[PDB]
Amino acid sequence: MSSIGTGYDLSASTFSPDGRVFQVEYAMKAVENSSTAIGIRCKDGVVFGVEKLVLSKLYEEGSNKRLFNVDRHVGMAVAGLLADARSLADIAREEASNFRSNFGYNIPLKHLADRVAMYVHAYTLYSAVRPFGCSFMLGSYSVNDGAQLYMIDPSGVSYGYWGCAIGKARQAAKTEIEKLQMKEMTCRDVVKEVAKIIYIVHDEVKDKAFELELSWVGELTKGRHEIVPKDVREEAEKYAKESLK
Amino acid sequence: FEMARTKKACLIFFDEIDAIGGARFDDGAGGDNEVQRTMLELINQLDGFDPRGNIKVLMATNRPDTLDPALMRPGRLDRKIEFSLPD
Amino acid sequence: NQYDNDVTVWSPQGRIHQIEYAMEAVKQGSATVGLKSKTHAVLVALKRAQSELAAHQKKILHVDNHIGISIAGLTADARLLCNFMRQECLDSRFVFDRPLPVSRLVSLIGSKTQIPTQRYGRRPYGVGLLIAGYDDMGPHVFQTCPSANYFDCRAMSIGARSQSARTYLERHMSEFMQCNLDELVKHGLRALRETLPAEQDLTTKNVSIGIVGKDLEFTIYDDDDVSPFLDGLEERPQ
Amino acid sequence: QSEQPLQVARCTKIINADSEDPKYIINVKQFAKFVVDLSDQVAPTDIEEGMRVGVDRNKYQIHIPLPPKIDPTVTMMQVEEKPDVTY
Amino acid sequence: LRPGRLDRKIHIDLPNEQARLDILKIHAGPITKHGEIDYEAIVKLSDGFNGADLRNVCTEAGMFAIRADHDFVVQEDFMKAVRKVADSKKLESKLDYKPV
Amino acid sequence: KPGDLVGVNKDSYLILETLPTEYDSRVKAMEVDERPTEQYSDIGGLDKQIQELVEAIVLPMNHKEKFENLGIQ
Repeated sequence: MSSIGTGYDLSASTFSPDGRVFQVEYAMKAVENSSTAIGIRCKDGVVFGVEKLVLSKLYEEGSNKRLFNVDRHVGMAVAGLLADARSLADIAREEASNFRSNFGYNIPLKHLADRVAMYVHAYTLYSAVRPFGCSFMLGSYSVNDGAQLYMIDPSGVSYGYWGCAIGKARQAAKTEIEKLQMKEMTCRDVVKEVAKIIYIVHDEVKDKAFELELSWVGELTKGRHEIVPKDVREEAEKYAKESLK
Repeated sequence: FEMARTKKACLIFFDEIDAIGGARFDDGAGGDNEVQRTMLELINQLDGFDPRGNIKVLMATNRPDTLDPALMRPGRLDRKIEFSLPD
Repeated sequence: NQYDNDVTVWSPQGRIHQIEYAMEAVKQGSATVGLKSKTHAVLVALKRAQSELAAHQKKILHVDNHIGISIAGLTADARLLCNFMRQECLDSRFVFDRPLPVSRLVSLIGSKTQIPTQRYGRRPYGVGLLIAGYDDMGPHVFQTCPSANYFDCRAMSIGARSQSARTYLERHMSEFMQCNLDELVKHGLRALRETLPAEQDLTTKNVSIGIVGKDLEFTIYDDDDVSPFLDGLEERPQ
Repeated sequence: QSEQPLQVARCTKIINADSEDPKYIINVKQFAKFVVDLSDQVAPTDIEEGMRVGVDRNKYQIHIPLPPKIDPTVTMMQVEEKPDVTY
Repeated sequence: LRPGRLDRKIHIDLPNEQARLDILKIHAGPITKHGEIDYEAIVKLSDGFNGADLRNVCTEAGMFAIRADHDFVVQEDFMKAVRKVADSKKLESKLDYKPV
Repeated sequence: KPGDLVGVNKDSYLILETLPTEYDSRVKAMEVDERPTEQYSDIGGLDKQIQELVEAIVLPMNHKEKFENLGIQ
């Protein structure tokens, strides 16, 4: 089963009489271990809220960051193992960069998501390599394709979501989204909401301690994936803290 | 294990478990069932709702590759020492 | 166990034990401390050798005219990775001709290290690297794991019994930021000595320093100017 | 009195039903249960629920319990007790 | 296995969207709550649910009320419950495959 | 009533009294008379896990009347 020397977790070419693939499933349990990364689609952009894990006492900003820029206007928030996430960042950024060069217009998220998923999926099929141990979101704003949110898991699926969570708290965190009307809503108000969801979900045993990182890609940034200002972070932090009490 | 605890000072030297100690699985012909049975019994009284009594334990394995994750963690395996080929 | 037969072997928790077990190899390596100010990046390292009747071969390696590394772990593997980095740094100097970014270089190591850990029938590399580099955005001192994740620290210690040294790093964490070159090196020595027992206090012979910064390029002091930093002795601060 | 012939049995449960306040249900190793008494006629010394106890075939009452956890006789015989091996 | 002792092979199979809707109302019936219309949310979210899972979400939701400090079940607590049990069951190991 | 245990004398046969239930020895030996508590403190950390465990087992046993009011099983 999990303790074995042939097939099961060694392979992923294996099937059980149920049909399952255990290795691809073990990769899914790996994304679960670290804290939540949420990314919410607005009709005007994407706002992310990520727990940025504080693994030491001698931190500087951007240390073990999970916010990546795939393209100029795509942000990528990862959850689960960061080792696998760095290799995934290089592959996604590379597919986007060449796209911009050739097509000369802003990469459609629907296209980018299909290509990275195929890559994850090529590894899950194979028993020759293991598959990535993280799950990620790509989120973007353009006026050539609209605001899009996509999610790619360790299996190799790409489907669009209008508000998603990956990481430990995601079953709880997702529920809070159904409460919110977020499909139509400014990116300014949604930052306040991603921050308050994270503060309440966190507990001292999903991970020791975190640093709040929120990111913009919307009408406010003018279609640029950038990190939120010091001002923005703090008011959204404040509202999270006041709601927490 | 019970007999060991009651007497005054016991050392149970579990001798040479290579495949007589192996990790839990089932083949549907007999399985690892009989092997794991001894293994599991030793786990239930040791940790239990009663702890290990007056029982010291020494393990001899040539294969830690075989063993169950339960045995390998401390509370019956406090210190690992390799007595292997010498210098 | 059989969560670590190959580096594709998952545990039910969802962790590869071989990559973790590769970190235990870094602990066998020699103690190295990485510190930064606002103008210098300083690497303080422990050199060991089999002949102490002979000069000890450096544990500080050349990567760029402003990048130097200190290795903790596997010696062959650290040198092996070093060559990929060296090729890229020197190439970056030809093409881009900036003083290359520590954050940029470090991610490329993350793609290569991932290859064997992803691949069956192979071993991870069990070496932890502390890189000092100075670009035009100031110093950065980065830690790269046996995995592929990086930390941008102000101070880090990976190596043998690195906890003892961190107790010092935690205590003067504020101080590092303000320093000049001299001050960075004395703190790293006071940290470095702690890893080792109470009754062992370093010599210049087994200390190599790689100094990087704004006022300087790349200079390695093996005993050259090591003696003044060592002075002002402090012996194993608890 | 009533020890020998002492048939090996074991205490299945402690009841207080039928006859005296101390009453026990022992099941003999022929697989029939018996409701037995308890003797002070000679001192019971090793009694515990589920442990082997001894009852008589003439009048079934516990004269003396069998020693602690001798349920396997098989394990106990083979064991050496601390021999001297020279260095 | 061959008929003449098992001529009728009736399989009590996994209850539908429509089936879950009526059964949840009955389940809803001893539950002290603010209100529940959430049946529709619960069915859409439910994947591979059998009768045991259905009774479970109702218990799991009531448990969250105790943390809240209310003997009245929130609408938020039913929604939280379906997703959670759904996630745990699939991830760990999926149901047994056998003739339907 | 059939299935209940009753005594009979093996030498000459009368039902002395009726005997109450009987639980075999093999299960009896395994049992415990309850051993000292380590509590939540000795198992330091593991906070989220403790919160789930306490909610499921401990609060329904003690405050079982409230749990009937919630309606839950």
